[PDB]
Amino acid sequence: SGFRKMAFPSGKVEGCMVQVTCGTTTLNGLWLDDVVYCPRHVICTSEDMLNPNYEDLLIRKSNHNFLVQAGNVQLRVIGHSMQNCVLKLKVDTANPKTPKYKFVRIQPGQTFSVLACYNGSPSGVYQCAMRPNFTIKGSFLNGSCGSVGFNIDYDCVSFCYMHHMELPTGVHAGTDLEGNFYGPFVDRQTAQAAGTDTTITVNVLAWLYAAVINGDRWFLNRFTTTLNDFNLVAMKYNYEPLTQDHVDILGPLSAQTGIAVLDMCASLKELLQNGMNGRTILGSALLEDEFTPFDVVRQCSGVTFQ
Amino acid sequence: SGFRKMAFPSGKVEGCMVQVTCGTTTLNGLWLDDVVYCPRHVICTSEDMLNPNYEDLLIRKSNHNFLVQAGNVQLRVIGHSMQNCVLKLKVDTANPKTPKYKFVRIQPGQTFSVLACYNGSPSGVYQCAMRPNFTIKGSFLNGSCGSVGFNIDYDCVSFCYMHHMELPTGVHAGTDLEGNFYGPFVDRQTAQAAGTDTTITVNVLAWLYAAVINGDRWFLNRFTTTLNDFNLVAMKYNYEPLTQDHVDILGPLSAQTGIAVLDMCASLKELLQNGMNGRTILGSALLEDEFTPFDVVRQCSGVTFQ
Ligand SMILES: *[C@@H](Cl)C(=O)N(c1cncc(Cl)c1)c1cccc(-c2cc(Cl)cc3cn(C)nc23)c1
Ligand SMILES: *[C@@H](Cl)C(=O)N(c1cncc(Cl)c1)c1cccc(-c2cc(Cl)cc3cn(C)nc23)c1
Repeated sequence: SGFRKMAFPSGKVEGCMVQVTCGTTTLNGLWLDDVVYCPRHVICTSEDMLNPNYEDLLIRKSNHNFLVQAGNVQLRVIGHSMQNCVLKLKVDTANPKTPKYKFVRIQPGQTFSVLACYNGSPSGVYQCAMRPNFTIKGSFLNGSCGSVGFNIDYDCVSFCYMHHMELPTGVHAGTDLEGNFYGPFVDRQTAQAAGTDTTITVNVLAWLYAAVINGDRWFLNRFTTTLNDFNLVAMKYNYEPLTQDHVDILGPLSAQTGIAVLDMCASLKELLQNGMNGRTILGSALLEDEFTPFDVVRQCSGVTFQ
Repeated sequence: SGFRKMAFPSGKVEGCMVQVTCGTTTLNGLWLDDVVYCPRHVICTSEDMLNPNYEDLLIRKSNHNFLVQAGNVQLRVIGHSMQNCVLKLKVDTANPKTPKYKFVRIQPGQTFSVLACYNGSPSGVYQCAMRPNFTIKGSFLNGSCGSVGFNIDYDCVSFCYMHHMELPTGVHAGTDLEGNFYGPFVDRQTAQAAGTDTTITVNVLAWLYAAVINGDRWFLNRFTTTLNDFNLVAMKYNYEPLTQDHVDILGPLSAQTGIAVLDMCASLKELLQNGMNGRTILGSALLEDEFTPFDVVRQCSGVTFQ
């Protein structure tokens, strides 16, 4: 037992991280087969980055303007192209460490692991969620752009995120691996800002089930509620609506604990109206919304990856 | 910016994990050079595990009683011996993926990453602290014994922990890699139990500095306090004492923020006496004590590992 914010083993991804330099800008790239993926703002300078035309900027570059270093071994760039907000740098060597992989785009409310990197060297790993407003609450310093987020499903790495920027509030924004931003953010200096977030309701319920599975039960009650009457309270407290699909997805956790989904909603209702009154759940004094029903089943049942 | 519970990249350790089977018991082992390290209770059965004599049990075993699987490749055991509570299984192949490494024993209050494993396959990675009572609050299911905890310093893996058991309260206990338990726990079925824990004071202060570095300042005040008068309050709330050495170690974080160490103690004093009153710090409504001063400098400054 126990319940922790768990990331996927990062090794398969560590073997893909490289350093990409163009002019005075150094950042991280992802090396799969014979292509290195990196944020296209690598080709911009400080004054470029104000209001740039990336097609103009890129036609002025050459293969030899991109230094790629894979460890202490230089990769030779033999072609380059832009796809949306990422650069694709064709190199003369296929990455011998290429895992089986897919490029997938996730939904707000879904989680993923982040391998933070600087100068192509992995620094740390942690677990994030895509917020309903398409930001993530990460940990990123200057030079971390190009770090990726991913999930692992048996032996296959599903890359979902490439880091691009930090917004004024300290939250982070980036793209999927086809270079399409998550949310209404651009790789130009504007006054862009996050926008109002909500709490991921289905995830809080999943975590409440994790808590029961791990022996925290003080928040349970004999009450129940209808889906509609719960949603009227959820809206009040800036929680997103709960759908029948969410109820179905919470099915297995319901059956394992014997607490009907709508009963746990009644428990959440009372937590929202009363607060926690000195007590904690799974070592938290807040309702945690960055674990999916999948994450809870995985951690509380023990699936591995190979 | 941002601040997350960050683990070290786990790849160097993933390449050392193997499966060890003896009789009907399967668990994880650590394969470095030509030795596989695993918990010695692998040789026990259910009724053995009540009150066992491990020297007796081990002299009755043979090399061929230990099946070691490194992925889908069987390793041949050519020798075995016991060191304290671990087994050392000499195999006929040196692990080609052996990193530079050290076996180190950590102090309560220090942190480390855990690579949870089942059947020799890595499952997830997360960050723990050694509690003052020599337990850790982990996430471990049946079959995870033999998973290890570690830190990385440039390119060298310092292994500090091998998982052995879960105590009745849901917390976890194990050994260093020489097989000496952390704390007063034994690998026999007794009624052993955790014992009273305290909060790691120097770590809370480190995390308060992390918060200031990341823009949370509402808890700051103009007050100050003496070391002795702070410690009188710390004891009341079950915090461990703060020493001049802790003050010296908080030096760099003090200088970076311009908040004298003793001033931040005055801030903590008031948080302890008043609570947080609806507010949060770094996304927590509790005072977090599982980040060291080292961890904060690392994350808020950006060191990598290669
Ligand atoms: C890589 Cl060069 C990099 O990591 N960052 C960065 C990312 N996350 C946090 C922090 Cl503090 C820095 C980075 C550095 C310089 C500029 C930018 C950047 C990126 C975009 Cl997409 C837009 C934009 C607009 N401005 C002024 N800077 C931007 C990111
Ligand atoms: C490996 Cl066999 C294993 O992972 N565990 C285990 C570890 N952590 C959590 C859980 Cl729920 C299980 C394990 C399985 C069976 C027995 C033991 C064990 C270990 C020790 Cl050191 C002592 C002891 C006493 N008893 C009754 N079981 C014990 C651990």
